[PDB]
Parts: sequence; C-alpha cells; structure tokens
Amino acid sequence: GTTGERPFSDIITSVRYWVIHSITIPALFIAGWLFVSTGLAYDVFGTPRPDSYYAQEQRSIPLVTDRFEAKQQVETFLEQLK
Amino acid sequence: GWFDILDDWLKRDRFVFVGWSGILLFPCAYLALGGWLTGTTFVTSWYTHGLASSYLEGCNFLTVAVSTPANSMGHSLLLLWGPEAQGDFTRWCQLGGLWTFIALHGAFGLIGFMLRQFEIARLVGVRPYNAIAFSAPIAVFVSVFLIYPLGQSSWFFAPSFGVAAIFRFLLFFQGFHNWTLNPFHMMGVAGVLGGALLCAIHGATVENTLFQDGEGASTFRAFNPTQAEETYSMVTANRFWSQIFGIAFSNKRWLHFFMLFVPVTGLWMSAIGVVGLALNLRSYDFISQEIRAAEDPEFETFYTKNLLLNEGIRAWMAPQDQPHENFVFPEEVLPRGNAL
Amino acid sequence: METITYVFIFACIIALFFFAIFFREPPRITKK
Amino acid sequence: DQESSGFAWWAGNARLINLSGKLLGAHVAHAGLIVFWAGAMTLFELAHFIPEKPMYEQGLILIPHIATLGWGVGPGGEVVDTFPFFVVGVVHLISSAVLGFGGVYHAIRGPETLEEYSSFFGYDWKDKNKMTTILGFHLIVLGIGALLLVAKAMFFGGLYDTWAPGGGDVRVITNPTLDPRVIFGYLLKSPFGGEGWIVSVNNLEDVVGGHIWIGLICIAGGIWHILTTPFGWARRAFIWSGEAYLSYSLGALSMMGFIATCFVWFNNTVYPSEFYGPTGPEASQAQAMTFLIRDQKLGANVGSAQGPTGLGKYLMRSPTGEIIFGGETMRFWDFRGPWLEPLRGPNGLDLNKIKNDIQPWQERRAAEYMTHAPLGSLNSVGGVATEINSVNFVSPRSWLATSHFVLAFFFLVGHLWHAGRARAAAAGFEKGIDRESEPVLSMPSLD
Amino acid sequence: VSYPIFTVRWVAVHTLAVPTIFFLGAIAAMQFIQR
Amino acid sequence: SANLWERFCNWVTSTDNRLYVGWFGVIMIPTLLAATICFVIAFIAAPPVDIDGIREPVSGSLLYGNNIITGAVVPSSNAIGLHFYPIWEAASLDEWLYNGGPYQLIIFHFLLGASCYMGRQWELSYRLGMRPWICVAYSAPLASAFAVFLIYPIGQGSFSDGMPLGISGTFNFMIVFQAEHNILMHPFHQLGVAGVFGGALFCAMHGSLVTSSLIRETTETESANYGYKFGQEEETYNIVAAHGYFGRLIFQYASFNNSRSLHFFLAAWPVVGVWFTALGISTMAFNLNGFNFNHSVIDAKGNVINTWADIINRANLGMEVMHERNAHNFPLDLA
Amino acid sequence: AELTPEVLTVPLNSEGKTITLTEKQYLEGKRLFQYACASCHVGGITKTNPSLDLRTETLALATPPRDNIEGLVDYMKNPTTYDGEQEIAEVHPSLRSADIFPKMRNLTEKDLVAIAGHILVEPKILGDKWGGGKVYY
Ligand code: CLA
Ligand code: CLA
Ligand code: CLA
Ligand code: CLA
Ligand code: CLA
Ligand code: CLA
Ligand SMILES: CC1=C(/C=C/C(C)=C/C=C/C(C)=C/C=C/C=C(C)/C=C/C=C(C)/C=C/C2=C(C)CCCC2(C)C)C(C)(C)CCC1
Ligand SMILES: CC1=C(/C=C/C(C)=C/C=C/C(C)=C/C=C/C=C(C)/C=C/C=C(C)/C=C/C2=C(C)CCCC2(C)C)C(C)(C)CCC1
Ligand code: OEX
Ligand SMILES: [Cl-]
Ligand SMILES: [Fe+2]
Repeated sequence: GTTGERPFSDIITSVRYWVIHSITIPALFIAGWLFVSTGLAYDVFGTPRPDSYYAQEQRSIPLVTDRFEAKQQVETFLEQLK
Repeated sequence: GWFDILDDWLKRDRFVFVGWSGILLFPCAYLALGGWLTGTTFVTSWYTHGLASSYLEGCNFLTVAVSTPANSMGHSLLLLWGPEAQGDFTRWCQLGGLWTFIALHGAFGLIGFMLRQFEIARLVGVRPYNAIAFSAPIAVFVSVFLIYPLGQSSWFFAPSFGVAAIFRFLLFFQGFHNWTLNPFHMMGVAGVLGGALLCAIHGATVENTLFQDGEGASTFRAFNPTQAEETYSMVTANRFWSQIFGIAFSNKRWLHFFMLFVPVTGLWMSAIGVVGLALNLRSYDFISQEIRAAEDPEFETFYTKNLLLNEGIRAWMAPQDQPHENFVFPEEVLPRGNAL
Repeated sequence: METITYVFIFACIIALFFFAIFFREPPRITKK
Repeated sequence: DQESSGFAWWAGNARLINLSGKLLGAHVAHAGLIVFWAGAMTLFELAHFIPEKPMYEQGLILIPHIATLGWGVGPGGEVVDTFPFFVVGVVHLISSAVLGFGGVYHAIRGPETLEEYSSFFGYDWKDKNKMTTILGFHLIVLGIGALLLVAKAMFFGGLYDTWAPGGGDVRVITNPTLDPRVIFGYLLKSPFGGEGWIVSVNNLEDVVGGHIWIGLICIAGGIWHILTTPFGWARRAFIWSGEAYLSYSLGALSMMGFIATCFVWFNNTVYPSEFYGPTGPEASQAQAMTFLIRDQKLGANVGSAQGPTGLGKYLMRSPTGEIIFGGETMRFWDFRGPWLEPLRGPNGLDLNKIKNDIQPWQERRAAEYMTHAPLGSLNSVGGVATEINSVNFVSPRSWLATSHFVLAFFFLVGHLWHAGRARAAAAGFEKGIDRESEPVLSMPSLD
Repeated sequence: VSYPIFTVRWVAVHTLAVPTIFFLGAIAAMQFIQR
Repeated sequence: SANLWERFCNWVTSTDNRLYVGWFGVIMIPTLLAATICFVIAFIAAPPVDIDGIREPVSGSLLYGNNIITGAVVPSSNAIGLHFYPIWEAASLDEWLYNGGPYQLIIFHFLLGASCYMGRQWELSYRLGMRPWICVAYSAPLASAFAVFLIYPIGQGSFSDGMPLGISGTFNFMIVFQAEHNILMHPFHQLGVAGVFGGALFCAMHGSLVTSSLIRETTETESANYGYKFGQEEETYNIVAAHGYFGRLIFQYASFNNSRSLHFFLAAWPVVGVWFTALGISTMAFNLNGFNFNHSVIDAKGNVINTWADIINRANLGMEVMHERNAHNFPLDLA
Repeated sequence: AELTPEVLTVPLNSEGKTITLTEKQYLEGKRLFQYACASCHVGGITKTNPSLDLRTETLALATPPRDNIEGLVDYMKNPTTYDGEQEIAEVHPSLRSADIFPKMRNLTEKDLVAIAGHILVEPKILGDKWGGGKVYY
C-alpha cells in the first residue's frame, strides 16, 4: 500500500513546502496575468484584439480560401488594418 | 543488457506506472490535453470559421472550442513545418493547426493507453478484458474524428473540440444526415441507455441485498477487503427480480460479462453508422413513404414532420456554418411556416 | 404484408417472453 | 459523546435521533436560518427595488408576497409606501438572532437530553401520547396562524384584490364565504383543464372564508390530539419511530410543493399578475388580444376571418361551443383575467364588445403581458431560446414554479428513502440480511 | 523513512500544476478586458 | 376458512407466487394491462389524430401507412389541452379516436401502474427481509416518464405537447424541444448525459474488471461461466487482483477496494444524473431554458462576433420556423 | 474596427444639421433603450406590431420624419401613427403619459436624446441586423 514517494499529506503540511510555494505559486499567476495584460498573448497566437476583427467599413470575414498560399493570404488580411 | 535494465526501470512499481506504453502514452496524452487547454484560452477561430473560440476573445467554458481547420486545407495533416504554416507557429495556430495537433496526438494517446492496459494486465497477470472493452471508445473516436471527415471534403466538417462546437455537430447530423433515423445509431443509444441501466440496477441491487457484517448502520465499513464470503446475497437478489420482473440473473460471471457486452457492442454499432455517414450513405428516407406523400397531400406521419424540420435546419444554418460556400439565401427563398 | 410482418415478429417476442419467464431453467442452489 | 460509533460522518445528524436536547437545538437553529433568509432577502430586494417599475422585472419574490397582503400598494398595484417592506424585512432579520441564539445554546451548552431536565419537554418517539400531544400543540399554532390572515384581511387592512370592481386595489373583505358546500366543494373539483381544483380559486371571499374553516378545524384537531391517543387501526397500520414520523412529513411537504408549483403558475388571484408576472395562459391570450385589436383597427372583420387551416384567425369555438381566441391559444381558453373578462359574454367572447368596447387600458395591458410572457433562459435572457441578448428578465412565476418542483420532487425521494428505511428499521434488517437466518432460504422454490 | 524529493511523481504533478496556475492567472486577467 | 378476506390478504402478500402480485400490484396489474392492450390496438389500427387541433389529422398506425420506425400513438388534440377526455366524454368512438383519445387512456394508466411498480419494488423487498432503496433507483427512470408525459404537458398547458408514443414521434419531441428550450445548453441535461455516458462507461468498467479477474475453475475448452454455481459461499472473482490492476492503470488511491463503496458509486452516479435530466425537462416545462449566449461577444465597434453558440441558434431557428407549419397565426410562440 | 466619433455622427434635424454623440451618451442610450424600449423593440423590431421597425429608412418615410434626434425626441413625448394623423400616446409610452407608463417618469430630456441617438447609431453598426428579425440573428 506504499511506494517510494513522500506522502502528499506530509508535504502539503510541511512548513517548508509553503515557504517555497508562497513564492512559486503566486509567481506563475502574476506571470500568466502579465502574459495577457501586456498583449503578448495576442501576438503569440495571432488572436485578434477587440478592434481587429474587421476593417472600419468592411463587414466581410477573412476566410482562408486556399491551403498552400494560406500563410500569404493571411498576412494580406492583416494588411487592410485588420 | 541495457534493455532489461531499461525494462527494469520502466516496469518499476511507482505511484504513477510508466511502462513501455508510457513512452507513447504520456507524451501524446499530455500534448493532446495541453493543446486543447491552450487553444481553449488563447487561439481564435476567426480566420478559419469566422468565430471567436477562446477565453481571450470572451468565450466561456461552453462556447470555447478548438475549431477544425478551413475547408481550403482539405485533409492536410497541417504540420507545423508543412507547406501551409511553413514553420511559423502563429500562422499554424490561425490556420487551425492545433486541431490536427490534438486529433493525431490524442489518437496515439488512445493507442498507448490501451497498450498500457495490455502491459499492466500482463504484469499483474490478469485477463485483458479491460482492453477489449476500451476498443469501443477507440472505434468512436476513429470513426467520428478521423474516418468521417476523411469521407467528406475536409477536416472542416469534423467535430470541433469544444462543448457548443459538439452540439452543432449533433444538430448538423440531424438536419443533414437524419442521424436519429439510423438503425445503427438506435442500437447505439440502446447500448448506452441500456448500459446506464445495468450500471444503476446492479449497484442498487447489491447495496440492498447485502449481508449484515457489522453492527453499524453505515455498512460501508463492514466489508471484507480480503475476499472470503460473498458480501451480498446473490440468492435473494435472484428471487427478487424473478418476482417483480419475471427474469433474473443467477450467474455473477455472466452478469458481469453482460455488463461488458451491452455498452461495448452499442458504441461499435454507432461507429459503423458514422462510417456510413462519411460516404453520406445515410438512412435519410423511406421510399414507400415519400411516394405516397407526393401523390397524397393528406398523408402525414411523424416521419414527414421531422424531414420538414431538417429542411429548416439546413436552410437557416448552412450560410454561417459553411462560410466557404459563400451562401446567399434571400428572405423569400427561406422555407417558413405560418406566422413564425 | 408489411403490417402482418411487423405484428408477427412482435407476437413472436411476446410468445418468447412467456416461455422465458414460466419455462426457464429452474435456478438450483449449491448442487448445480 | 457521539462519533463514528453511532453513524458515519456523512450521516451525522442521525446521531441525534435519540438526543432530544440537541435535536431541539437543530430545529431552533434551523428555524432561525429560515427567518434569517426571509429577513435578509427582503432587505436585499428592497435595496434594489425600483418603485416606478414592475416588480416582476426586478426579480422580486418576497416583496410581492407582502404586496398581496395589502401593504405599501394601492390602485393597480401601484407602490405607495416602501416602509412595510423594510419593516417585515428587519423584524425578521432580528428574530433570526433570537432563534439562532437558542439554537446554538441547546446544541452545545444546554442539556444533551430533555427527558430528565424536564419530563414535560422530554419525549419518547414510541410514546404515542406525547407525539399526538406535541402534534396537537403545533396543530393549534398553525391554526391561529390561519386566523392571523383572516384578521389582516377583515380588520387590519385587507388584501390586494385584482378583481376589484374599479380595477385592482387593496380591499377589505367583509363577507367571507363560510358555506361548507362552497368551501369544501373545491376539494371535490377536478385537477384537469377547466375545473382546476384548489388552484381554481378566483376570489378573496373564498380565500378568507376557506382560511376561517382551516383555522378552526386545525385548532379543533389540535385539541382533539391533546386529549387523545391513536385508536386501534391507527396503531396497527403506521410505523412508530423517529424516522417514520419524518418520512410522513416529507411526503407531505413534497405534495404541497407540487401544489404550490401549480398555484404560482396558474392562479391569478392569490398570485397577482401585477406583482408577479402574467401567468402562462394569460400571456398567450394577450397576444391573440393584441393582434385582434390591431388588425381590427386596420379594418378587419375578426368575426369572419379565416386562418390558414380554415379554423378562424382571431376567433374560434371551444369543444363545448364557447367563443374563444384563435391560434395555438385554443389551449388556454380556460384563462380568466380582470383585463379580459369585460369582453366576455354568456357564450364566451362577445363579438359586439370586441368590435367597439375595447378599452385603451386593456390594449396596453395586453401589450404589456404579451411582451412579458414567462419565457426566459437560465442566464436570465427574456424570450424564446432563439432571442437576442437585450432584455434581462425571467418571470417570477417561472423561478418559483421550477425551484419548488425540484424541491418537491427530491422530497418525494426523501420520502421513499426514509419510509423504506423505517420499515426495515422497525422489522430490523436495515443493516443487512442475517447470514444465519436468511429468510429467502426458508421459502419454497418457485423456479 | 527517509523520503526523496525530486521524483517521477513530482515531475508529473508539476507538468499539470505549473501550467494550470499560469493559465488560471492568465484567464483571471481576461476578466477585465473590454471595448 | 380461517377468514376469506384474511386468506385473500395472505395470497396477495404471499412470497410464494411466481410473480409477486402485491398491494401495489392490485392497482398496477389492471392499469398496466389496460395501458398495454389499448396501446397495441392503437399502434396497429388507430385512425389519424388531429394532434395540433387544427383539423390536420396525423396517421401513426401500421394499418394506416406506418411502419415500426415511423408509427406512433398520437397525443390528444390541442383543442382539448389539459381537459380530461375519457371515452364517456365523447359522442362516439369515432370522435374519440379523432381527438387523440387513446393517448390519455394509455399515459394515465401507465404512469399510475409504473408508480405502483415502484411501490411494489419496495413491498417485495420488505417481504423478503432485504433493504429497500431499489425502488429509489427506479424513481429516476420513472420521474423521466412523468416529466415527459405529464409535467411538460401541464407546464405547456396541453397534452398535445407531450412526447408521442413512437420512435419517430420521439425524435420530433426532441428536435422541437431543442428549438424552443435549447436543451443542449442546459446544465441538467448535460448532467443527464454525464450520468448516462458515465453509466455505460462504469457499466463497462466494472463488467470488464470483474470478468477479467475471475478465479480459474474451468477447462481450456469449457465456458468460463460454468466456474460459478448459483448459491455460492465465497466470491467468484479476485477483487484484490482487480484493484491491483486498476490501481496501476491510473493510481492506487483513485481505485476502489471496497465492493460496497463500488456498487454504491455504480448506482449513485447514473441515478443522480438521470434525476437531474428528469428535473431538466420538468424545469423547462415552465420555460426556464438553457443558457442564451446569442450575440454575446462583440468587437470594439459593436459588430457581432459569432461563436458556436450562434451556429447552434441558426439550427434552432430552422426547427422553430418550420415546426407546426399551419398552427401559428401570431409572431411569438408562447404556447 | 472601433466606435469612432465618425460613427457617432447622426442627423440632428431635418435641415441637414448634424450632432456628434459621445461614447458616454451611446452607452447611456443603449442602457436606457433596454430599460424602456427593448421590451417590445428588441433588435430594432416591434413585437406588438412587426409592420413598423426602427430602420433609419423607415423612420425617414414616417410622417413627420423621425430619422433624426429632433424627430425621435418629439415622438417620445407625443407619439403618432405612421401618417401622423392620429396621436397614440395612450397606448404608447411617452412623457405626456408617464402616469400610465411609469418607466417614462424618470426619463429626462438628456435620456430622450440618448435613446434617440441610440436608434440612429445602431443601424450604422449592425446594418441589416438592426432592422430585420430572426432572419439576420
Ligand atoms: C513518442 C512520442 C511522440 C509521437 C509518436 C509523436 C507523433 C507526432 N507528432 Mg509529436 N511531439 C512529441 C512526441 C511525440 N509526437 C513531443 C514530446 C513534443 C514536444 C516537443 C511534440 C511536438 C510536436 C509538434 C509541435 C508537432 C508534432 C507533430 C506530430 C505528428 C507528425 C510528426 C511527424 O511527421 O512524425 C515524423 C516521424 C519521425 C521523425 C520518426 C522518425 C524515426 C526514424 C526511425 C528516424 C530516422 C531519422 C533518419 C535521419 C532518417 C534517414 C533517412 C534518409 C533517407 C534521410 C505525429 C502524430 C506535428 C503535428 O501534430 O502536426 C499536426 C507537429 O506540428 N509533435
Ligand atoms: C425535512 C427534511 C429532511 C430531514 C430532517 C432529513 C434528515 C436526515 N437525513 Mg435526509 N433527505 C431528505 C430530507 C431530509 N432528511 C431528502 C429530501 C432527501 C432526498 C435527497 C434525503 C436523502 C437522504 C439520504 C440519502 C440520507 C439521508 C440521511 C439523513 C439523516 C442523517 C442526516 C445526514 O446525512 O446529514 C448529512 C448531510 C450532508 C452530508 C449534506 C449533504 C449536502 C447536499 C447533498 C447538497 C445540497 C446542495 C445544495 C443546495 C447546494 C449548495 C451549494 C454549495 C456549493 C454550498 C437525517 C435523519 C442519511 C441517513 O442516515 O439516513 C437515515 C442518508 O444516508 N437523507
Ligand atoms: C441546519 C444545519 C445543521 C444543524 C442545525 C446541525 C446541528 C447539529 N449537528 Mg450537524 N451537520 C450538518 C448540519 C447541521 N447540524 C451537516 C450538513 C452535516 C454534514 C457535514 C452535519 C454533520 C454532523 C456530525 C457528523 C455531527 C453533527 C452533530 C450535530 C449536533 C451537535 C453539534 C455539535 O457537535 O456542536 C459542536 C459545535 C462546534 C464545534 C462549534 C460550531 C459553532 C456553532 C455551533 C455555530 C455558531 C453559529 C453562529 C455563527 C453563532 C451565532 C451566535 C449569535 C446567536 C449570538 C447539532 C444538533 C453531532 C451530533 O450528533 O451531536 C452529538 C455530530 O457528531 N452534525
Ligand atoms: C429556493 C427558492 C428561491 C427562488 C425561487 C429564488 C429566486 C430568485 N432569486 Mg434567490 N436565493 C435563494 C432562494 C431562491 N431564490 C436563497 C436560498 C438564497 C441565499 C443564497 C438566494 C440568494 C439570492 C441572491 C443573492 C440573488 C437572488 C436572486 C434571485 C432572482 C433571480 C434568479 C437568478 O438569476 O438565479 C439564477 C440562479 C441559478 C441559475 C443557480 C441555480 C443553482 C442550482 C439550484 C444548483 C443545483 C445543483 C445541485 C444542488 C447539485 C447537487 C448534486 C450533488 C449532491 C451530486 C429570483 C427571483 C437575484 C435577484 O434578486 O436579482 C434580481 C440575486 O441577486 N437570490
Ligand atoms: C422550539 C422552541 C423551544 C422549545 C421547545 C424550548 C424548550 C426548552 N427550553 Mg428554550 N429557548 C428557545 C426555544 C425553545 N426552547 C429559544 C428561541 C431560546 C433563545 C432565547 C431559548 C433559550 C433557553 C434558555 C436560556 C433555557 C431554555 C430552556 C429550555 C427547557 C426548559 C423550559 C423552559 O425554559 O421554558 C420555561 C418557559 C416557559 C415554560 C414559558 C415561556 C413562555 C414565553 C415567555 C412566551 C412565548 C410566546 C410564544 C413565542 C408564542 C406562543 C403562544 C401561542 C401558542 C399563542 C425546555 C426544554 C432551559 C434549559 O436548558 O433547561 C433544561 C434554559 O435554561 N431555553
Ligand atoms: C396535519 C395535521 C394532522 C396530522 C398529522 C394528524 C394525524 C393523525 N390523525 Mg388527525 N386531524 C387533524 C389534523 C391532523 N391529524 C385535524 C385538523 C382534525 C380535525 C378535523 C383531525 C381529526 C382526526 C380524527 C377525528 C382522527 C384523527 C386521527 C389521526 C391519526 C391517524 C390518522 C390516520 O390513520 O389517517 C389515515 C387516513 C386514512 C386511512 C384515510 C385515507 C383517505 C383520505 C382521507 C382520502 C385520500 C387522500 C388523498 C390522497 C388527498 C386528496 C384530497 C381529497 C380532499 C380529494 C394520526 C396521528 C385518528 C386517531 O387516531 O385519533 C387520535 C382519528 O380518529 N384525526
Ligand atoms: C499546444 C502546444 C504545446 C503544448 C502546450 C502545453 C502542454 C500546454 C499545457 C497547458 C496546460 C496543462 C494548461 C492547464 C490549464 C488548466 C486550467 C485552466 C484548469 C482550470 C480548472 C478549473 C477552472 C477548475 C474548475 C472546477 C472543476 C472542473 C470541477 C468543480 C470545481 C472547480 C470549479 C474547481 C507545445 C508547446 C508542446 C507545442 C506547441 C503547441
Ligand atoms: C448547530 C450547528 C450548526 C448550525 C448553526 C446555525 C444554524 C446557526 C444559526 C445562526 C443564526 C440564525 C444567526 C442569526 C444571526 C442574526 C443576526 C445577528 C442579526 C442581526 C441583525 C441586525 C444587526 C439588524 C440590523 C440591521 C438593520 C435593521 C438594517 C440595516 C442593516 C442591519 C443588518 C445592520 C452548524 C451547521 C454550523 C454546525 C453544527 C452545529
Ligand atoms: O405544439 Mn409542438 O410546438 Ca410547444 O411550442 Mn407552441 O405549442 Mn406547438 O408551437 Mn411550438
Ligand atoms: Cl413538427
Ligand atoms: Fe458487481
């Protein structure tokens, strides 16, 4: 009923754990926050910002229409201030 | 030999068993789950479906999804380093590259997982009836997420990984395939619904035919983890159902195999039906019915009623559900009943 | 012809039900 | 005192079955939670309440309960003074501390058992005399309460009557129906379409009157149970244990929960459409009205208009000949309402009144109730499932009905569960089949 | 016993725990984006 | 005779009957026999029914052009609504069959009997000295029949809107429901499939695990089932070997070792899930529908950015716009 | 793709003169439009009379012209039929009938202008959607 690993109960209870994780856990959180709040996430995944779905006048959708020249076609969609 | 030493290490009894299978399972399984959780929050479906599909855009747990690639892509594998994305990651995301990522990876993850079942069973020295059972969920994933779109025009018509994105996959199959009218599908639900019955009825039967092996009311503690006597009266259970239902089990070994057969057989039947929907070889109509309905304007069944619902589904959904077709349906051509 | 076919199978299932319940194999205890 | 050697943690409250003292603490602490909610919620509702705006458009379910009793409202359900709402809220909220106090006390300080610290309050589940006596007590307390309503209605102000002659207004009932033939007649009414059983009450005279009867009958049976014991049949039929008694009361609440669901959904009188929303039928009726009103002004003869099916676009006949509204609204021809009745004749909707007696207040009433049907989504988006986000609204009649059905149902399960255990507890096998003496093994084989 | 620290379990746990909170932090920030 | 009535009560309650006709049985057996007989006759030979009360008869019987898949017993007319419509309420049987008379006779008899069927599932458990609560598990499928045949009609104000008694008729009930209530986007329904998927899952889980960990007592060319005799003392499978395997499949503490904790979970999950799905239909019977995320996410200018929820709405519109063609005369469907 | 003041420029009166609303006014109008209009005029339609919508074109061919701030505002005080040959304040929400329509009691001239502006700005943004019904959903 037991193996080499240190019983979670002990670790989650050990003061040393929290001394570590009161730093680590919030760190990742603030990191993830900055990833979004700095608009970096938008560029990493090409996700459009609220003002970047259409052009001002245009009401059409930037649908990719061919596989091989898709990447080129996509960049062309960003051109029209989209 | 290094091999047997590598073996030794892998097959070591840890908290989370690795094993040879683990070399295939864990990488894929993690990337599959990761790819979804990634796209779910960050990646969009604008350039592929004209849809918002991430938390970053404002979608919630229900409306989020990792949408299929464009219809332009075809059945392209959409490799990160392929002709489409051309090594680019951002482009890859915007072309729905994460879908083929989740799909293909997850697929092998399901392979590794069944392999794990096989490998672990062998070691423990138990029968692999856990691996045989797991074949049904495989067939479904294979038939639905791979075989089906492979029969259609592209990956675009595969079910997108997401809650709402699956609901439309249901409504689509109704509208276009009349999927509910398919015999293979009927067997499907018959297995799942009947399987969810066996699960319920057997558990309740056992808990309420138990022997008294303790002095407390909470009889949970009063169980012997080390086999010995049967914890519940199989004989009493027999006489019970034999008098309320007329029929009853009397062979635990059959009763449990039956609990394996029913739901596994069901999912397999539902798979075959989907395999037929790939070639669009659906069970849409009854020729005898249509012929009378044409000649006779007063002939109406619940079957005729349903088809009218399908026509409505197809007409009103197709435009925004199939952007690549550039559909334009004038108000006057839209099929409508009275008032509504 | 079709109606006849549908009722027939149905009638056969009900017949089976009968035999299944009242003409089953007697469930014998221990010494089986 | 009580631990694992009694029940499991997840069945903890069952360790108190034989601890009268602590078991009293629970019921008193619990009763505080009910008063607490009623109080704190009322103040919550009032804090958001907007006077010059319909109550049903504000997610109110307590303030309209007060409004019905003739408090802070006037002509047409117009909100006059918000003070009675504030009072009812704060008074409750206060009493919750008092109850909560005793609750906490009896459960962790006071006597763990009562039988010794007071033989009057101490009790035995199998003591058929004490049980019917304690029951007799509550049977009176509830009885006086029923008269508390009668008093408010006849003396201390009255109730909101939507059927008010000059139009919906607070009225003092000074003529309660006391005729038993009429009163108890309701119980002999069908529960289906038309004859609506208890829910079919359509005037406050019966409401007040009925409560007079209940009030007396309740106290009467209260005294009866004080001064008696269960008979012969009464003892050989029921199961006498702490759990059994619970079960009996569980199914009782379940049944009342179902009745309440239909009441808030169908009844117009004791659930005013002015404070609550328009009832389901009322809203569909209003649409028929609205467009009958419109098209007629365009010069259409509603009487002879032929719909697609050839049934009657605006007006048709009921299965018994009465003139009713057309369309799918044919199912709600059993609807009665203040705004609609003046158009009704001895044979149903009168074509002459319809043609030139339509009043403006009726037209906008029909328009109002039509655009406020009890249709909405879980996330509170008024309309059909295909509607667009804009109108944040879900009729109070919808909230109440659905909530109280889930509760009512689960209580019917709670019933089955606790009644099934009690029968097994009494006879003594609620803990498993006797390995030695297995009953089934002593019965002949049916095979 | 003298338990170790870094183990295979430790690795596994972190492969899920570390990204999770990073995502939970990311999503939490999204609740304030507008237009 | 010890006493006629006393003997009567002893025969009914007798546990020596091939089929336990209980006290609930005294109501069950007649009601169910009436239900089934009328059904069988209707499904085969019943004439078309004006379900929507718009004088537009829908034939759902075999003899009238239907097959098993299409055939159904058509709900009572919408002109009747929630009114009670017994045979003795009609000028003739011809009128009774036209207005969907049989439907009420069936559903009422069924729901009554099916309720007593639950009541009987307690009684026999009582007479045999076994624990009850089996009927409590049967309360979930029963509460669904109630929700579908009685609760939804009450809420909607007509029995014509109750689920038809047939295959294709059942499909119609769903498609239309989805349109008007968007059931797929409702939590209770989602919990329903969770119990149902999970059920079939767990049913396969348990089934496989047990049958795979059977103690060897059979030949190589002999059915592994014969390795069990009806009325055994000891267990027929190694539950400790089962836990050993499944414990390694995921991880030890995520595996059951208590057979009683197992079968409880095996029973609890589907029953609870179906309970909610039953409450779903009963809740949406008062038009408290699923989540409405139509036109939720919009861009910086105000343009509507569609989601899958919007794609669902289009499909729903098609159903709405097309269902019950000639039944509607007014813009809003509020009935 | 944003709500520019170029978009928030709607006709003030019949004589061509225009007015430019602010993002504060828009939001305020939009909120007020939900408060006292959405009930019947959700998405620019009219539930109690589908024959007349809130399309700019429809408001233009009205009598008097209601396709400008002044027009709509007048309507919100003294509403008429499409030909204007009949006052309908008794069965339609308005200032001179706030006793009958309590929602209109709070509403001040600032609110009226905001609501009026909203009706003119929405079609500029939504387009065909604003006018049509379920078809364009
Ligand atoms: C064992 C685990 C495993 C497996 C089976 C896969 C499998 C796959 N991954 Mg993958 N991946 C893994 C782990 C794994 N991954 C890990 C841990 C990561 C994180 C770094 C990734 C990250 C990742 C990304 C980012 C992508 C994939 C993709 C893919 C798919 C296409 C890859 C391909 O073309 O294979 C190629 C197969 C091989 C290279 C095997 C070759 C083995 C031979 C024996 C070696 C011979 C070499 C020699 C020089 C040949 C000489 C011949 C001479 C003529 C030149 C495929 C399903 C792609 C995908 O999903 O596209 C949609 C994709 O874009 N993977
Ligand atoms: C008047 C109402 C009433 C009363 C007084 C009791 C009293 C009792 N019940 Mg009970 N019961 C009731 C109604 C009632 N029941 C109903 C309606 C049902 C049907 C669901 C049940 C089902 C039930 C079962 C299945 C069992 C009991 C048991 C018991 C006994 C032990 C109490 C216990 O287990 O607490 C423990 C309490 C809990 C563990 C709390 C449960 C929390 C619930 C399930 C969640 C509620 C959801 C909530 C609204 C959402 C909150 C959101 C959250 C994030 C905060 C006790 C005598 C037990 C017993 O020993 O039988 C005799 C037992 O096994 N009851
Ligand atoms: C309505 C809810 C309710 C109520 C009134 C009670 C009441 C009670 N439970 Mg209980 N219980 C409940 C829900 C409830 N339970 C649920 C949902 C569960 C499942 C998780 C349990 C599980 C459970 C177990 C397992 C046991 C009890 C026991 C008891 C009894 C003794 C309490 C005790 O040990 O004090 C201990 C008190 C404390 C440790 C301090 C708690 C602080 C107090 C009580 C709350 C203060 C309230 C408020 C903030 C103060 C207001 C003050 C103001 C008026 C001035 C008591 C009658 C025990 C029993 O059988 O009695 C012998 C027992 O063993 N309960
Ligand atoms: C049970 C009766 C009842 C009814 C009919 C209402 C009705 C209402 N409440 Mg209300 N409320 C209640 C009890 C009730 N409340 C209680 C007990 C509390 C104290 C917590 C509150 C606190 C409260 C607040 C703070 C507010 C309301 C508001 C409202 C209104 C808006 C409804 C809404 O949006 O909710 C939608 C709610 C949901 C969709 C949540 C549904 C939760 C379900 C029941 C969970 C079921 C899961 C199940 C239990 C899981 C267990 C299974 C497990 C054991 C396996 C509406 C009139 C709002 C209002 O007035 O604004 C206009 C408001 O702000 N209520
Ligand atoms: C369900 C309600 C209820 C019940 C049955 C009891 C029962 C009991 N309490 Mg008690 N208590 C309660 C609520 C209740 N309490 C509340 C809410 C509080 C908080 C204020 C207390 C605080 C409390 C304390 C501090 C003490 C008790 C004690 C006792 C015990 C001795 C009897 C006693 O003190 O009465 C004596 C009083 C009377 C016999 C007459 C009281 C009449 C009051 C003043 C009028 C009540 C009016 C009522 C609301 C309307 C009813 C009239 C209507 C029919 C027309 C007894 C078991 C004592 C104890 O533990 O001893 C064993 C003790 O020291 N109680
Ligand atoms: C909720 C309050 C309440 C409760 C719990 C009780 C409880 C009890 N009363 Mg009772 N009683 C009450 C109020 C209450 N009383 C009132 C207010 C009065 C004054 C009218 C009486 C007058 C009274 C008398 C005169 C007698 C009792 C008796 C009894 C005991 C046996 C009951 C029995 O076997 O009935 C079981 C009932 C039946 C077997 C009959 C079933 C047929 C029912 C009535 C019709 C079907 C019900 C249906 C589902 C509901 C539809 C509604 C209907 C109108 C259509 C029991 C302890 C008896 C006793 O033991 O004396 C001490 C007794 O002789 N009661
Ligand atoms: C794609 C990709 C990749 C991958 C990545 C990864 C792998 C990631 C991961 C990620 C992750 C891994 C994430 C996670 C997340 C998570 C989350 C975010 C969670 C959340 C949760 C929640 C929210 C919860 C809730 C709940 C429940 C569910 C139950 C009940 C209660 C509660 C409420 C608590 C790579 C780079 C390789 C390559 C490229 C591409
Ligand atoms: C036993 C027990 C329990 C229970 C408990 C209870 C149930 C309690 C209760 C309690 C209570 C029941 C309490 C109450 C309280 C109250 C109070 C304390 C009140 C107050 C009030 C006030 C203060 C008022 C004032 C005001 C006003 C008038 C207005 C404005 C604002 C205010 C609010 C301020 C538990 C489960 C936990 C555990 C176990 C044991
Ligand atoms: O019936 Mn069937 O469908 Ca419930 O909704 Mn209204 O009425 Mn009719 O319309 Mn849709
Ligand atoms: Cl239809
Ligand atoms: Fe089992």
